Amino acid sequence: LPALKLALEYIVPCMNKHGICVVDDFLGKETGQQIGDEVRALHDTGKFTDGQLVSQKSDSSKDIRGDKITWIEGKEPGCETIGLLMSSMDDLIRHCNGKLGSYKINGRTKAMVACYPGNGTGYVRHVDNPNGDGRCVTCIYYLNKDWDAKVSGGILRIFPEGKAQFADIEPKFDRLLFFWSDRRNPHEVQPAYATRYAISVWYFDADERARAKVKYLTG
Amino acid sequence: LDLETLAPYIPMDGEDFQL
Repeated sequence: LPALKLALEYIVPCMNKHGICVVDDFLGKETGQQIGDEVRALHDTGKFTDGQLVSQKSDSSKDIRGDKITWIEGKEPGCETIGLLMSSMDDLIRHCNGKLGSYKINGRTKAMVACYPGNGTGYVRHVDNPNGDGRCVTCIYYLNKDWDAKVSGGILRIFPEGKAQFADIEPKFDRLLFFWSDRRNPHEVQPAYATRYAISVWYFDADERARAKVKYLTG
Repeated sequence: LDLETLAPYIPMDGEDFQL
């Protein structure tokens, strides 16, 4: 769909009023199927490894998140449609320049292709960027065709701060999701009993990311 | 307690993708 109208008339006000935005049928059935095929090709060839945490301590990572992930730049062979999805995400964000809060977005992480392989695996309640590592917007694309949440679970439950209700996001096929990465949106991935795929990106605020890099580079 | 023990890891030093 046209990036300008979607960004300015839907995504921007949605994020500024709620901090969460859902865009269903983002790319269409075809492109979604190609992205799913590429993700399953990554899975089949053993590209996924245990999802990690910002701060590792005595606990095993699988007690916190049960997904296995890999990182995609978008230009790798066999990942072309993932690159197209990433470029679409970037196009929307660029069309949101200077309208999402006070943030000045100039970059993002690579794409995290994540798989919860059923068996009740999930992600405990957590905040994506609690201590200001520069991430200001979390963007997720779901590509699970035939997903039935009432049986397979895997719902992303977000507890937006100050709201009388929480937001349940089913990992529906072709769904795109935006939400503030900071403490305003704690969230959990409820247990999944089927193979659940997602592709996540974290967009950086320029100043906060600069400060975070300064802190990291100085010890 | 320390919420960073539960936050998803992203590369810190690295490069980052510039838009």
